Amino acid sequence: RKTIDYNPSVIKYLENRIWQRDQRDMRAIQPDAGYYNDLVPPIGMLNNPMNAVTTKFVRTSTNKVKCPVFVVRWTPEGRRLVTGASSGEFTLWNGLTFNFETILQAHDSPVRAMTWSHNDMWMLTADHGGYVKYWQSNMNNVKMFQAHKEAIREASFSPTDNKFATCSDDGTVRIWDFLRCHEERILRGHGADVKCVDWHPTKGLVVSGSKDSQQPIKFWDPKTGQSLATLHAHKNTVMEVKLNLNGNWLLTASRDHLCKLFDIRNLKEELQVFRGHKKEATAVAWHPVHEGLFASGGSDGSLLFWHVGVEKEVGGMEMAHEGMIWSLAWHPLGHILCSGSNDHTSKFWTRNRPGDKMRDRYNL
Amino acid sequence: MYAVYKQAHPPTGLEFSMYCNFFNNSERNLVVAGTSQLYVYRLNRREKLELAASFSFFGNVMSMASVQLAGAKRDALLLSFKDAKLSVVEYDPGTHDLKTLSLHYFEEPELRDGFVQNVHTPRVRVDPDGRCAAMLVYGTRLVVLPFRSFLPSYIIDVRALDEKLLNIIDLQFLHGYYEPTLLILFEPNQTWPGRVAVRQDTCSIVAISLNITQKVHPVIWSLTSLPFDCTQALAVPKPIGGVVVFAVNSLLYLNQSVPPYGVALNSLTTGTTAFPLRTQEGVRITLDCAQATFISYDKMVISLKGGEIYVLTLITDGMRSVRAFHFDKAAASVLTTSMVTMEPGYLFLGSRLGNSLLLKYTEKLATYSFEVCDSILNIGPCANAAVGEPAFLSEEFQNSPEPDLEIVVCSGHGKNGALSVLQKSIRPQVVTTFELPGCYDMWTVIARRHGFLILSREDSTMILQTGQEIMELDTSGFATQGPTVFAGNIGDNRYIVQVSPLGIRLLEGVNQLHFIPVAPIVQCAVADPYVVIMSAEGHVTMFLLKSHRLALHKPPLHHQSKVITLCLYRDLSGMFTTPTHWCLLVRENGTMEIYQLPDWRLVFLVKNFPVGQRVLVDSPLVKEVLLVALGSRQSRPYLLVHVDQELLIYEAFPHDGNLKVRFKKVPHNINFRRVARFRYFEDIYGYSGVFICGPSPHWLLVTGRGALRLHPMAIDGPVDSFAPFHNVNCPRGFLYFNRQGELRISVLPAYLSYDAPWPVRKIPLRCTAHYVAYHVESKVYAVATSTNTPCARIPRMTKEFETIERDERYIHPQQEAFSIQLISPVSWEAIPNARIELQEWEHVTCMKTVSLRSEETVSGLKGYVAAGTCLMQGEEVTCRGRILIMDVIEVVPEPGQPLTKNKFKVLYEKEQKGPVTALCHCNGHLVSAIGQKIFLWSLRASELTGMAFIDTQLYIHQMISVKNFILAADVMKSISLLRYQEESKTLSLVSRDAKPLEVYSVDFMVDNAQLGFLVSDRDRNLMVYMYLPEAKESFGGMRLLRRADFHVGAHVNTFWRTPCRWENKHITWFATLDGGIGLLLPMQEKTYRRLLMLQNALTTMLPHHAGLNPRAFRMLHNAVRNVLDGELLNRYLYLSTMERSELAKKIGTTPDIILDDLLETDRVTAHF
Amino acid sequence: MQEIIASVDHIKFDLEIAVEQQLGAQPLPFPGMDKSGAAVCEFFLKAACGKGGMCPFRHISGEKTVVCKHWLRGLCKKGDQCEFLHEYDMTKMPECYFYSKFGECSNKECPFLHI
RNA sequence: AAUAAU
Ligand SMILES: [Zn+2]
Ligand SMILES: [Zn+2]
Ligand SMILES: [Zn+2]
Repeated sequence: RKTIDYNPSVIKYLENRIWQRDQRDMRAIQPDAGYYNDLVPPIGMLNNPMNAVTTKFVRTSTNKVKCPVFVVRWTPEGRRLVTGASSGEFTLWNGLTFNFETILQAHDSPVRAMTWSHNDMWMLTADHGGYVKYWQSNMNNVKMFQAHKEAIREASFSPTDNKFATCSDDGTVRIWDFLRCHEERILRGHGADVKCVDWHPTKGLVVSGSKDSQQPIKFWDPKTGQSLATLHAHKNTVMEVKLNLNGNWLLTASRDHLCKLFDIRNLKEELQVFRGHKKEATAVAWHPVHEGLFASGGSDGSLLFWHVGVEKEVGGMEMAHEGMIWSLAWHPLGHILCSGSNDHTSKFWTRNRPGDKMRDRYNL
Repeated sequence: MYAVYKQAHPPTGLEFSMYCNFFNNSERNLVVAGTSQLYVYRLNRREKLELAASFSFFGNVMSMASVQLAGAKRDALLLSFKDAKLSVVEYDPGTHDLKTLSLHYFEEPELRDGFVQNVHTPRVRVDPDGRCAAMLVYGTRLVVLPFRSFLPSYIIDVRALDEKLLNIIDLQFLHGYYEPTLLILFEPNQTWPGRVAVRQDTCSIVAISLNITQKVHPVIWSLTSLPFDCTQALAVPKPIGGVVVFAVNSLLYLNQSVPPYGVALNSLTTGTTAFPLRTQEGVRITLDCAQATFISYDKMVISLKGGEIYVLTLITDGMRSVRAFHFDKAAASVLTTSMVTMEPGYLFLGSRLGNSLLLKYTEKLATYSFEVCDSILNIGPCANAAVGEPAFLSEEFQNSPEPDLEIVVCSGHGKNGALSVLQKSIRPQVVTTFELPGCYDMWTVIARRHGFLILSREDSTMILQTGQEIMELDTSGFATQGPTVFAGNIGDNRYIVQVSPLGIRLLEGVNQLHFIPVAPIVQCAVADPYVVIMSAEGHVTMFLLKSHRLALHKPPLHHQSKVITLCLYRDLSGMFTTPTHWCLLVRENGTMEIYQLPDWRLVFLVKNFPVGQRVLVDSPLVKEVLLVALGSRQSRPYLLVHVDQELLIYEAFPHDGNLKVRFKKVPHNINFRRVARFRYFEDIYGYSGVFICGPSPHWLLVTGRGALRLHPMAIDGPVDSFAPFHNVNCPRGFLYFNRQGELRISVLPAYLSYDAPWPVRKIPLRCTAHYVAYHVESKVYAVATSTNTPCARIPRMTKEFETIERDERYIHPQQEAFSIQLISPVSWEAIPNARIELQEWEHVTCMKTVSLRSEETVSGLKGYVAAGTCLMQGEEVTCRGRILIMDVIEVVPEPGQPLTKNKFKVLYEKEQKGPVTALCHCNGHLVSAIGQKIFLWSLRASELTGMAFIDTQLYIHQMISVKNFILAADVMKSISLLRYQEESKTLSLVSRDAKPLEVYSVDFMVDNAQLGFLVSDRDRNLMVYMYLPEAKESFGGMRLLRRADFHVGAHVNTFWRTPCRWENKHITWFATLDGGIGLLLPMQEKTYRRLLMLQNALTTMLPHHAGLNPRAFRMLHNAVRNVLDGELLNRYLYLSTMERSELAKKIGTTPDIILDDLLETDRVTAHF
Repeated sequence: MQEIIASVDHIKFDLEIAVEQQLGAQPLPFPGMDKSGAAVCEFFLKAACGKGGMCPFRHISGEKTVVCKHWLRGLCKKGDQCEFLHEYDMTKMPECYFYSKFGECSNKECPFLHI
């Protein structure tokens, strides 16, 4: 059966590292079928982000419960992919052969958030009922409490994991203390459902995307609870608010078929807009290694790969996935990408292999 | 916590080359630069390169170019450093250094457009007309630097041209245009070799006319259908004009007024290029990583991947419209990183991963044949190092406490892959030792074989007649009633002169001609036919060989101040202008005065010589001075002066009736903390130079390469005297006295080349050396090597296989076949029939010598050799590995081959449950990372039983243990820390770095009680972690906290520790991936803090090459700078005494204390 | 060869001292946790830990024989109270279900004991 | 034994 192993590519890259100082010494991989061993992980080919446009299809991972997948997340080491379905199930799939391992019952209500702490230790979640739970790397629940009284749509850890922020349909963003599990402050002011929250990598911001057209995106202060700024970016219902790990850009994705790259340092000037989604853009995933490259999951199922600086899309698979995509998670190496879908399924995509007539149904 | 970084071996391996007018406009020079070094070479006509000048930068060069600015007398150098730095440097006569003309910073945060990770290197270009310049900064900004010497530059937002240029591949300055025209090869819509069915051909070329005055840059001659795989582009010279694009499987010629002309090379372009391409005949190659250059307007030389050299001709009609191409496979050569056509008939093939060699071509009787004239030694990428003890050590030196070691490196790659047997010091092969008491000074004369040997005692003098048998004499012919002050060869190795306090005697051999009576003589130097003797009160007398018979001629000298020393010189190569004889001289007041011997007119003067100025220009307590010509035909003189237990050595360069010469000091690491101290040997194993006696003996060698080399003789302690030797039983060799009065007849070991900075031997394996391990029992090295073979099968899964069948114009991928050799230290030749041939695709991921426990040996450990392999068959075939534990045994040697007494014994080999990506031992166990886990096995008789396994990360690739703690390392995530409790078979994670990091290697920084984990980074950073459970950032030791930081200028992949020659601290040596070797020596808080002040003063109040900053260079990638910079701190020793005192008083410490702190870091770092 | 020139057996390290005394080890929160991969308590083995249930490290008992098959996979929730052995000794592994009941063992890399 | 083979 299919088995995408990154060990050959990591060993080849470890071999090349010794005598190749950059890409300028990398011998050209040729578009021939007999060049299977010339690949390296995206870490090797760094100034050609084109390689990690994962358009090859590996396998479709489905459960026997058949419930829509609202969140997919890779274990910090990549050993397995966890899948938060709409029934509370935590299906775990292998990280090398993408095969079923174990199915749990974490939450009574649909899972909507799943964030692995900035260290491997902890894995927060959240469900439609507002409950928040703590998990260990052995999938053992450690503590549970009700954070909000309405469905939590996202939860994001701080640079140091002592605090995390959550957003609910109640229209407020709350900031909690990790160990004490006690709310600190309610960041009120949006006035309607909040659909995303992302804690800035370092500076300690809390951005949020809301369903209200008046203040679609707001900037908060974790400590004082103020409202540092407001942004009228999109027309309606910002679906995903993600921050780049470099701490400069904020990429949104709204229900107006658009994704906009913003510079947090300069909110007055719109930096870039990504046209090309035929329907609502409901998912985003920055690349773990390539800063600038990201995927995008439309509400029509389309899956597009973008880059910062290029006017047009780098290249994706329209109709990559039935239903509407909910979340996308790159493998920690970056050579695989799992896409959650409203169609009770998730799919694994990997980089193309040199020397293939790209006649697949997701390609041509 | 605290440390100091010292550099042991300077990086080897060039990166850029050019043939410019560096020194003057008359003769051109080859300027080659590595990473942080610049070398200016010459050509001496056998054709041998000669080094002219070398300079070190506080940065890593990323490009190089030259310009003949308006009105200049030289060629300016447009160096470029990382993150948009442009430095225009120039040679400086009168200081023999690189002065700086204009340094441009472009590190504004708004120029990067919000990209933190920079993956683009600056690329500097110039017009062939010398009118302009450019620089591609961050891959989107183009710094146009107009030339009239400079004009206010400006920045072109390349993304805001008439057409936005993205993913620029290569840019060149074109020929034969009215305004500086720039070609841009770029990909508006990037693609990947593995994704070419939806983006077939994505490339373009655009030419923009740079209007300097009006700052307008229109667009002309755009093309938009080039094949996607376009690696570079070259501008054809003026007579033809245009540009050639070097596609991977194609070659194009483009001009604006004519249609394109492209020819394919190999039939891998059938469906990957819709560009109209011909089919080249009789050629199948790949221009993917290939240097190139133009012999003339018509022919260019290409050096592909693999080193093959071609000579392409641009067949053209009378209209100069290129009509056809013509290749021909000329003589193959090294893997080249650069190339430049030096002379009309010469070429240079620079290389980093292999020796860089100069060529020479001649017409065949349209067709050329390439020979080789010279090569540059290159310790290529140091993949590994296995410290071991030298096979041969003299039984005389076997009784020393300090260990004697050597390091064997896996240098080079591919056809140039080899091993490098690096050593630091000189180890004489003592042939015979004579216990002679009292005598301290000696001289070996010639009567070429050394007929005699004169020894000096307190009261008497005995002479040894060397030859068939060395035996003391008893008859007349020499003075024996008193000590001898000098005895050497006058005439031409045909007469004997010995100097005694009562006079000077001239001997024809055994017999004596006559005695010339004469403040007892204290020093004498002879330059044939001139003999000069200096008395105790400073008097100087001159003697000439007037026919033979020495003649008296009192030199006319006005002694304003007494003469303290004096030296005699005889220049054969004309550099002391206005053979000739010069009498260097040092006066009491501090003035040095080169004189003229035939006449005696003053010819030089320096006001304060003992101070140690970094350059000497015309108009304390110096003890000995020696000026001697070193190099080919004795071309470049050097001045060596011994002042105040400190050695400073001046070079010599010319500069315009006083002497048209000047002397410049050269860096140094020798601390000296009447018997001469500088001994000149003309031929010792084919080498010429000076031996520097005293507390730290050192050997000064410089070959026809002209580069100075200093080598220590630490073994046997200090050296009193020294002398060259050539006997029937003893070939060209030396003879020195020991501190214990032990005369030692010696000969230099013949298997080492003392031309490199460190005595090295290159063992060409002709394959890729991957690992190396030393087995302590049987004292032999193992080596893992790989050779490339065409791949004719594609592994698949269902196992099955598919055969690769194509047409005759097909390029076969290079599959790697692995094998483990066994290199005998005795002769450095692989052991026949002792080789392990691994499976077809098995790639040796790791190999180390492992001390598994055993009961047969008296100790608790045995010391087998352990390896871990892995079947690489693409990302679709499951990856599995094998642990191979081999023991080297002894067998009765086969007659005629004494080296076949060793043979690998395969105790264990089994297919594990995953790739064996790393290996190590812990207190007699075997720890191995098999996939997502680390196991811990116990050595049974012939099996391995598992003890304790834990899950770590994606890919562990480097493990190491101390007593019970295992320091794993991940390719992406971080280092870890695991602890084995022996009482209960449990492996526990003590701590773990919480931040992502691309690690290269790991080791241990060992202090008395605290233990730091030295880690190497992809970005060339060295940092030390710690496990401190009582800090706040680390909750209970859960996090590892960085306590030191340093940005080394090179990638480091291997470490090893050696105790300081400091109670319980160990040095942590490393070898960088560009041929360098450095240290990391721990230090005390007081020492570090009192040397940080000196470091800050050096950074601030000193001018640096190219105007760079030392402090900014060493900042990591937040920064905790607890590692001093021994390379920058070394410049404090370079400074004069006056500047040292000024800087010391400025920072608030005394110069003597600062020196004591600086010199101990060299005393305790004199291993190997 | 590394242990001959530079030996680390006569040096008492601050790291050794720290891990010996469980220095700076704050009691873990949420009594219901497992904390797999943690060393065994060096104090509970001699007299007593004094932080029963709250100990950062592991408290062991000499009763279990069969190796926990879930611990091998890396997901067992019982942890410190696991009713099955928690070491890599591959001689008390569970008997192969397919071999014992459903004929033979389909996979040739099975670690479960065959009887 | 809690999904070892979904
Ligand atoms: Zn305890
Ligand atoms: Zn268990
Ligand atoms: Zn079985």
